[PDB]
Amino acid sequence: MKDFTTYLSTAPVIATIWFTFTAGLLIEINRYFPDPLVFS
Amino acid sequence: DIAGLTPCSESKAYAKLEKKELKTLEKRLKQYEADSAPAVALKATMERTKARFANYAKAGLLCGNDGLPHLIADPGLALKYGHAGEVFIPTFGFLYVAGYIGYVGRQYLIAVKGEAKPTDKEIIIDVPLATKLAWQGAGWPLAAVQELQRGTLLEKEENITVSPR
Amino acid sequence: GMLETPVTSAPIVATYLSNLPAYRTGVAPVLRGVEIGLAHGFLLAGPFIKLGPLRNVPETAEIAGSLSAAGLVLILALCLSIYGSAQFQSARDPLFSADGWSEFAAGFLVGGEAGVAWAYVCTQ
Amino acid sequence: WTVPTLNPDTPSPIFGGSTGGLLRKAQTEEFYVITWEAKKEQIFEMPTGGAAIMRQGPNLLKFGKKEQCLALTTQLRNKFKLTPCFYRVFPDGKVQYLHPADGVYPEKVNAGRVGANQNMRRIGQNVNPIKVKFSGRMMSPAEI
Amino acid sequence: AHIVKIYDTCIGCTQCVRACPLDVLEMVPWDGCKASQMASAPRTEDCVGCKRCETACPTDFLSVRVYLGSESTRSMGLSY
Amino acid sequence: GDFLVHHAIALGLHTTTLILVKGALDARGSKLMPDKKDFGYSFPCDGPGRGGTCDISAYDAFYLAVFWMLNTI
Amino acid sequence: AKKVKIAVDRNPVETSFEKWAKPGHFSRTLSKGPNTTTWIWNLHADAHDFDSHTSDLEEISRKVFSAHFGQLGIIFIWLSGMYFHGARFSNYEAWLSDPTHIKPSAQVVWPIVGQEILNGDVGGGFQGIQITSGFFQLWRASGITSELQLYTTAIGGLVMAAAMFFAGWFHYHKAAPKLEWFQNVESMLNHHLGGLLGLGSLAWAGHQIHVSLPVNKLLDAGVDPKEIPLPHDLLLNRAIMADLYPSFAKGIAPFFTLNWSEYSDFLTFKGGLNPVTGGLWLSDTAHHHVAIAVLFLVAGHMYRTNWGIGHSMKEILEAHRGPFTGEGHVGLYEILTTSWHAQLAINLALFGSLSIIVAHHMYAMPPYPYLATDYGTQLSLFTHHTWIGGFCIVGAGAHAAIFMVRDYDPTNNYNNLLDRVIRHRDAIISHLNWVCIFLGFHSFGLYIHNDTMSALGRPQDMFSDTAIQLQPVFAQWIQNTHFLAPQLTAPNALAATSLTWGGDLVAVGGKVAMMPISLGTSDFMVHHIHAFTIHVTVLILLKGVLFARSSRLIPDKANLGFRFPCDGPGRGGTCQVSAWDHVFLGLFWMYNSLSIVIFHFSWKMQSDVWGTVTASGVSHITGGNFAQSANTINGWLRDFLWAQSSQVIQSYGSALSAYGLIFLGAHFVWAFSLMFLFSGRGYWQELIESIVWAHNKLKVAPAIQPRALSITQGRAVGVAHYLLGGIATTWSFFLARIISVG
Ligand code: CLA
Ligand code: CLA
Ligand code: CLA
Ligand code: CLA
Ligand code: CLA
Ligand SMILES: CC1=C(C/C=C(\C)CCC[C@H](C)CCC[C@H](C)CCCC(C)C)C(=O)c2ccccc2C1=O
Repeated sequence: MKDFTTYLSTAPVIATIWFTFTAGLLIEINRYFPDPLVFS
Repeated sequence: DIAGLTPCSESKAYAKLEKKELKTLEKRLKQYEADSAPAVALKATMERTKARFANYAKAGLLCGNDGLPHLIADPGLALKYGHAGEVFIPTFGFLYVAGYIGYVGRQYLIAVKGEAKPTDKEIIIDVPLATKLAWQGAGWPLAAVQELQRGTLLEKEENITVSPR
Repeated sequence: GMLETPVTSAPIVATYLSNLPAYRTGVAPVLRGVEIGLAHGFLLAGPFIKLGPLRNVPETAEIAGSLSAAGLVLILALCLSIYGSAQFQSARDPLFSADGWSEFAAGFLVGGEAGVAWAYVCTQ
Repeated sequence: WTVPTLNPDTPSPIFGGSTGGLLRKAQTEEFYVITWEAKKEQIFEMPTGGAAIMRQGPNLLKFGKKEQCLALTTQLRNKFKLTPCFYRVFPDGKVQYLHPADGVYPEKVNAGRVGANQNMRRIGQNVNPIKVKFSGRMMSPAEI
Repeated sequence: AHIVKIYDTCIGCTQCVRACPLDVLEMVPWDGCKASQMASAPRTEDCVGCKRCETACPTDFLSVRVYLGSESTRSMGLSY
Repeated sequence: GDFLVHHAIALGLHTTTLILVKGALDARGSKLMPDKKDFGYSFPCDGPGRGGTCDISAYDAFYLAVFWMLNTI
Repeated sequence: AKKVKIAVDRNPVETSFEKWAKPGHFSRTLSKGPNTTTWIWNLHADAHDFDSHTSDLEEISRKVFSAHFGQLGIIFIWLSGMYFHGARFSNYEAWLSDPTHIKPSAQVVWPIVGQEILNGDVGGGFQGIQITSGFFQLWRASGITSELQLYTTAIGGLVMAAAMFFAGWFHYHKAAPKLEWFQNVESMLNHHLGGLLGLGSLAWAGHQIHVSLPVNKLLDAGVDPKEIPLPHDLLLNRAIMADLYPSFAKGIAPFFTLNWSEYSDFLTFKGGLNPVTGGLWLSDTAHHHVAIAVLFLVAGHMYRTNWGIGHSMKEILEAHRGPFTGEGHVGLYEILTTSWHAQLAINLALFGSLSIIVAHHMYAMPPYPYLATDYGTQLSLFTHHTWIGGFCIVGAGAHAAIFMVRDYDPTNNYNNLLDRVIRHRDAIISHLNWVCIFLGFHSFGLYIHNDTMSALGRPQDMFSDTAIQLQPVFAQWIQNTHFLAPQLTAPNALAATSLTWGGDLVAVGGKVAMMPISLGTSDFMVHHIHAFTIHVTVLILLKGVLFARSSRLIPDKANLGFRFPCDGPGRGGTCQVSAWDHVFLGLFWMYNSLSIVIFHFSWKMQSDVWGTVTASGVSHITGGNFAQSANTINGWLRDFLWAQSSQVIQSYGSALSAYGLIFLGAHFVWAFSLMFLFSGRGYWQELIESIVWAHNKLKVAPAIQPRALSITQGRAVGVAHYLLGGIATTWSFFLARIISVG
């Protein structure tokens, strides 16, 4: 399990999780606040 | 108004644009049933279209002869006429996040330089350390300035390699 | 050595080449030039007459095509002459020398133009 | 050690031949001959392409340029553990011997060799190109 | 003919001589390094400019340098 | 419409200057080739050693900058 | 006489995540970890280069065998997804009722950031992206009538995917076959000929005879899909089958009594296309797979394994020995049982050539119902399988050169066919060089001749049907011979195999499915362009293989390896001499040649075949302008590229607007690639030095030293982006065009 969690810490795996999280947050924000153009 | 523009709420072309987009959606609607899945989706789109055009007019944007919103970038004109939310405020919104990301990465890079094998700490991320630095980055502007004044932000010219000249 | 092959080394092929004007030694370079020029000059008229810009004219097609074949032979004769000038500036066969090639180029012009003229006479 | 003399009648390996051999240059400018002794008959790879069988005892090959001879020398020395030597032959019949120039392969240091093109300085101590300008020809600062 | 120069930072590893595919370089006695030997370039007329010698030199910066110069049949690596 | 195009023009001027300015300031040498001055303005390369040195001369910086000049104009 | 037997090793390797946390473990060089960014690229480049990780053939074979299970498992996930999306996100059930008016669709997008406009109006009260993969036509032919049947196949696909991944793990970590097992080529061919292809064809014939034929017979009759008997009812009740096909009333007795003529009602030899659906008769297709099954099952009993009878492949090769070829095929058997690359070179060559043959035969003989009148599917399938074949062939050259550098040993090859080919490589390349120059002048020069004559106002001087003519007389003769085949040379065939040879057009739903194709001067000219661009691609790839080991420039090229950038600026310059660089250059020419092939197909079909049938006659999409316009380069620019790109550039604001975006984006990626192709890493390494200085100044310099890409990676990155941008540009242009008008 230590080695498996080490594998998840490799750069490609971290980037996939990080961008999957980052993309999901942006997608969800635009789902509840559609069409943001000005801060207002 | 500014630069010959007019508020979108008072723009004839802006109003006509909304009708064109709604008319296109309505034309596709009448080939389906009242409460079928395609019809519900189209009605949802029309609601968002109406909301979008109300929001931009309510925001007090400026529309050109094209009848499309235009943004004001000069800080003086923006604060003078209440357009700070177009470019000016988002300018400082982005820089906080951009500095946050950059400052957190710089802290992590310095942290692992002390380790025995820095290279293996870059391909294989030290997640416990990264999360610790991720939260402390919220105060980067304060920490960033204090480093600048104490003179530890920049390397010495004598410790940086350069090519022959 | 070099890769032996029937095309490169065969009896029938070798004899045929040895009888061509280019390889037939013992003949004056000028005479070889005329013999070579006549053969090429006669053929050179064909394509110009049949596929030239004035091919569909009843009588002008023959004259225009042959007159263009004569022009190309003149250009080729210049190519032969300048080649000899560059190549031979300072061996068994007389042809491959400054004196021999100059005679060869002159013969080609005389033979080539004669062949073009002879081709025209065949048509009319 | 004395300069070997080439023997034109040395037998050559069993090779069918190829199109990658000598050209008209060999008849006008120069060509190269490589010779060596073989302990047993064996198959080797010709730098010009293909495989040839080396006869037991002396062997001789002719190549179009020096690099081809020294490419075969590397094969024979490194893999089959032989000790070849090759010459430069001119159309006039003159024969020039080289590799090994003094009988010992250059990788091994040998007394009696005189250093050539050796600069007693570093690369960073060369003069600037302006100081070797108008010297009659394009000259690098390293030359002077 | 190309120009090949050996500089006094040579450590006498012999790697340049082994790398050369035309036997342009050789090792000679020297007293300026631990190995007591230095590279030499006595046969630059056979140099082709491949720069395999520079690839093999361990010293930094290089101790063997090749400056491509006038072309010829030998330096242009022609077999015709 | 003129705002976007003008900023694209600035990108062209700055990038073309970057290529040309690098070609001049690095002409006399660099970390990858400390003694580039000894080879001249225009040479092919320094070979595949040290990772590869294709298009390392100052002549090649100009050659790459012509593409960006055509793109900018 | 080594017996053919199962041979494995128990627990060869341990299943642990330890090595998952140590990148580069497979290679000695990369195991030490990174010091420069070049290490990262080297990790991915050499991951699957098994032959260089270890020198043990047995270890190499075991990795290949299990890596193939992973590929099979991935295809099953992909196939499962296609079947699943058909069940849950498609209008397939509506399409079955009205195939000629409803556009197939199996992908739906979520309503976010306004992308829901891509859910176009496809028919059947459904909104989604129109698909051109032809899955609806395939499912109809097999007899699928409900989304439940699609759903079950998807679940079965996932179970197969799990089985494939288990097999890969099992046969590497638990029971790994030994090297002697992998080298039973005679046994493998027997099983793959009679077992894989043979029984696979017979099993599919069973499905067609019992499921596809009854279901499609009723569907064509107009029966509602929901009212058709289920496939198992057809299997259990012979009474139902007898009604559709009376031959079933006699059971299987005719098969065993050799009264095979009794089955004439469902084992036909009609030929041509089914008028109702415009596709091949399924009764013809069933007799095809029954005949193919017998041929392959017989083929699988040819090689000797354990019982004396049969052939030894080594003996066959050594017996074929002639006067002109020295030793002959001696030594090939050892080459082809010890070199994976040699096997891969052959298989890629023929597998790629097969994919191209599939493209030609499927359009000319549409095998599925309603495939022909769906012009988007016809164009996509032909173009897809031409590109697949093109890449595979270029790979065949790549792995033929790898064999030549790594697995070639002169001692085993002396005076055999392989050796003698190397010994006259200059003769081969010099002749192939001249043929390419000849073909370039006399094919592309004709276009330049026509363009200049047309611009000068001399149309009578052009090469065309109204001017100097170039008729494909040989091709026209073959078209007529195949058109008259049923009369004398194939008496028992009712119709010609294809409607391209001649005859009358078949129209389904008011649209042409297939009609005779006429070959004229333009077809003569374009075909000799194909021969030109194919011959050049052979020259580049064949040259790389023949000169992989040495040439008159680099006498010891083999020692440098298969993939190196150069041998330095000496000898005038030796950039791109390695055999890897001949694949790199060969990729451009393959792309150039196949682009003309798919432009030729697209313009010819729209101009001369595809169209709408009306009372007066056939009106084609481009109105028969191929014959008069495709003889000049200007004609292609104006009539094909400029005119037909109208659809893609007007796509914004519609469901096809995605193709417009990808059309621009593809143009971008292509131009972006020229940065890597036109430059060299010398400039970029110096640029990074100044960039690194700024990071050093701010104490933010990385521990892994930045490096400009290697010379070879710059060429690989360049060609990959060049191909992606170019191919994606045509992809968007074709689909937005054909979907809009076709
Ligand atoms: C990027 C450069 C730039 C440019 C070209 C402009 C241009 C302009 N600004 Mg802006 N401004 C900028 C950056 C810029 N600004 C920045 C970075 C800030 C600080 C965040 C401001 C803050 C600002 C204010 C507070 C005001 C302007 C105003 C103006 C307008 C007239 C005065 C002026 O600035 O003259 C040319 C610009 C410069 C020489 C650069 C420095 C400008 C300083 C910072 C502001 C000068 C204001 C001026 C004294 C006001 C006098 C009254 C006015 C009605 C004549 C003009 C459209 C005035 C306006 O709204 O006019 C209608 C105004 O009141 N600007
Ligand atoms: C969970 C199960 C498991 C575990 C713990 C291991 C463990 C090991 N395997 Mg084994 N293996 C497994 C399952 C497993 N294997 C399976 C299912 C297969 C069949 C394919 C294999 C086949 C296999 C081979 C052939 C080899 C190993 C090897 C290894 C060793 C190193 C593997 C490595 O570095 O992987 C890390 C690699 C990865 C995480 C890459 C995963 C690749 C898979 C196939 C997914 C591909 C996805 C694809 C690219 C998707 C498209 C990408 C695109 C969207 C961008 C190690 C002892 C190697 C060994 O022992 O070398 C000495 C070796 O050569 N394994
Ligand atoms: C692989 C392809 C294939 C398969 C699987 C089938 C299968 C079938 N065909 Mg078809 N058929 C095929 C190809 C195929 N056909 C071809 C190529 C032709 C053209 C020549 C035909 C022409 C044809 C005709 C004309 C007919 C069939 C019929 C049949 C059915 C009955 C056959 C019969 O009498 O079997 C007899 C007996 C056997 C096959 C042996 C069965 C052995 C069982 C499975 C053993 C089980 C043992 C196990 C231990 C017990 C269970 C224990 C457990 C529960 C505990 C059957 C569904 C008949 C039918 O009913 O059609 C509707 C029929 O009339 N076929
Ligand atoms: C059955 C097919 C097959 C198989 C099994 C192999 C297997 C192999 N090939 Mg071969 N090859 C093939 C087909 C095949 N090849 C074809 C069709 C071509 C022609 C293009 C080549 C050309 C080729 C070359 C030129 C080389 C190999 C090499 C190799 C070896 C190492 C490959 C490696 O490490 O990749 C690792 C994998 C990667 C780095 C991933 C590549 C990713 C590509 C470029 C993505 C392209 C875009 C993508 C598909 C779509 C868009 C993606 C999106 C994210 C934007 C290995 C033995 C190499 C070798 O050294 O062999 C001895 C080698 O030099 N092959
Ligand atoms: C449009 C661009 C273009 C053109 C015209 C060519 C042309 C050629 N390439 Mg090149 N090539 C190109 C792009 C191009 N390439 C690109 C982008 C790449 C990088 C991937 C390559 C990579 C490449 C390779 C690797 C090879 C070629 C080969 C060839 C030759 C093919 C055979 C031949 O001689 O045909 C005949 C020549 C032509 C069709 C050229 C045009 C002729 C005109 C129309 C007629 C003649 C004009 C006439 C005499 C009037 C002149 C008047 C004037 C003097 C006043 C030819 C010289 C192959 C080769 O050399 O084969 C022997 C070869 O191996 N090319
Ligand atoms: C542009 C260019 C470069 C420079 C390109 C480089 C160095 C590649 C850049 C790759 C990426 C963008 C850098 C690495 C990114 C890291 C993985 C971190 C990313 C983190 C998140 C943002 C994902 C060459 O090195 C080169 C070499 C040879 C011929 C031509 C060229 C060439 O044209």
